[PDB]
Amino acid sequence: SGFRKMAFPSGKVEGCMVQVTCGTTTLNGLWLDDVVYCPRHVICTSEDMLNPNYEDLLIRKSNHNFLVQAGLVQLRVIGHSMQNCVLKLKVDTANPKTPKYKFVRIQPGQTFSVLACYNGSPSGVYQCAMRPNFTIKGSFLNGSCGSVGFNIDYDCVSFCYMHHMELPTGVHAGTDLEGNFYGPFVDRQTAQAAGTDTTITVNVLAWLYAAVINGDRWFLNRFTTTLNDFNLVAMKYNYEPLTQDHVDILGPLSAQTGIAVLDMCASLKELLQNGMNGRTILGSALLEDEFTPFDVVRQCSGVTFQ
Amino acid sequence: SGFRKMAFPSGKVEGCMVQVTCGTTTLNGLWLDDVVYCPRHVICTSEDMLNPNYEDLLIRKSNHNFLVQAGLVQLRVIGHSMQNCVLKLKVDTANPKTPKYKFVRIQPGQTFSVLACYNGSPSGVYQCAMRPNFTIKGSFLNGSCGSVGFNIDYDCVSFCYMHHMELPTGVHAGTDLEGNFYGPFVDRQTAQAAGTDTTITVNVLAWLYAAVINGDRWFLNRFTTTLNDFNLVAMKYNYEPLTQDHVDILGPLSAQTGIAVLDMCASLKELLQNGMNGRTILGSALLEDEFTPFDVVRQCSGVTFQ
Ligand SMILES: [Cl-]
Ligand SMILES: [Cl-]
Repeated sequence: SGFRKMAFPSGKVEGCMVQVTCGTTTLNGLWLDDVVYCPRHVICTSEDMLNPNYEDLLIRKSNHNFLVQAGLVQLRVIGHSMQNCVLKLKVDTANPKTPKYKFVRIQPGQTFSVLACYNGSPSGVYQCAMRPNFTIKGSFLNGSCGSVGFNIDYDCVSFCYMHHMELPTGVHAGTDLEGNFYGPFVDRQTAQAAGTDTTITVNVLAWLYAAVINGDRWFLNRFTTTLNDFNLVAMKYNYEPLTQDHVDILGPLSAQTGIAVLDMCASLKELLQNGMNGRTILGSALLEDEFTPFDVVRQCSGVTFQ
Repeated sequence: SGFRKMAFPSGKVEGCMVQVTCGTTTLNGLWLDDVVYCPRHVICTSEDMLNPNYEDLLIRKSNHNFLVQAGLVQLRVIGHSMQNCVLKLKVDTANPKTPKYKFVRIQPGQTFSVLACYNGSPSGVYQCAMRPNFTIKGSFLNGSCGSVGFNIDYDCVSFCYMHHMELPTGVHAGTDLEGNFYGPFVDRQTAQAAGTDTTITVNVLAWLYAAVINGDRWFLNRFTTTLNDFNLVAMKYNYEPLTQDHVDILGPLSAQTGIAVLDMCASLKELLQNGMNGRTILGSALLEDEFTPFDVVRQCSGVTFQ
């Protein structure tokens, strides 16, 4: 019993974290096989970040200007290139702790675990979601750039995020491991504003299912609804529209609990219209939207990883 | 910026997790040096749990009845003993991944990270607190027994919890690594009820400090209070009494932000008396009490671990 915001075990990623220093800037890199991935703004000074020309700044950089430290051992850089907003530093030694891994670009509403690091050393692990506005609400201080987000399927790490920037509003933006930003953000100190942070409706429903599985059921009502009618309420509260694809994904949880997806939509409707009247659901006083339907199934069944 | 419920990196503990099977019961054990620690109810059947006599049930067990599997390799058991509510299984091979470690018994209100495991394999990591009633609000399914809670200071893992039981109310109870239960609970399927779950006042204040550090400041008011007057409000809302020791622990956060501890107590008072009027603090609609003052300092400064 019990349902918790739970990250993947981080050991497999911990073994990939290194420190990258260029000039006077130090951040984290990701060492997989004989390549080290890091944000390209490692080459920038604080003054460069206002209007950097990365191609021009890179011309002044040679292999030996990139200092790569794996804990206590120095790695030899034999090649470097820029791919979108990341640098790939080729080193002469394959990481002996490289796990099976893939690079994946996730969609808004998908969740992942972040290993926060400073100077190439792990600091902590927590769970995040890619928001509909393509930000994440993380915990990142100066020097955390290069920290990565990941998912694990049994024995394989799917890397999906690398941290790059913090918006003036306190939220965070980054790239996939090919160096492409999520959303419209750029690696410059510029007037960059996030759009509407809508709520991930399908994740809230999955979390309501998780609550029923664990004894929290006061919110179940006698009503049902339709997609179109529920979506009229969703729009009013800045909830993502619910699609038939979302309903299908919720099918397994609907099957286990015996509560049709649309009946649970009607319970969500009343929670949005009437509030929670000071009550709680799985220890929260608001509706949680950073659990996917796959997250709920995993935690409610005890799935493990190699 | 940003403040998140963050666990310690789990890699060092992942390397200590093994599977222990006795008869038809399988749970997790902790392999440190040449000893494997696991709950003593591994020797019990579901029928034994009603009224077990552990000394009598253990007489029928020999070294070869305890099957210990480290991932894929079988470990040879050369000795076993019972210490309070844990078994110590002596194996013929020291765990080569043993970190520096200590066994610590924590106090109510202290936090720690849990590595949930099934069949000796890590499933996920999340943060917990020892409640004032000596339970924890975890996420544990059948087979998770033997999962451990821990803290890390730089290079040293302090093991503080091993999971044993789930109360009928859905909360959880366990032992330190010497086999002594936290609180009055016992490893029997018995009418066991948790006492009042009071709120850890000092942790709520630390979390209010964390919020101010990150821009959430709407709750700061023009009032102050005294310990005795605040504690009259704390008692009414089932908050732990605040002591001068707690005030001293908050000193560093009071120094950094410039908000005297008692001024922040007056803000907490108004939040308890008037509620939050539908607002949020660090993304929560209730007052979080599972961050210690040391947790806040750590996350707000970027402390790392070897
Ligand atoms: Cl999640
Ligand atoms: Cl914490």
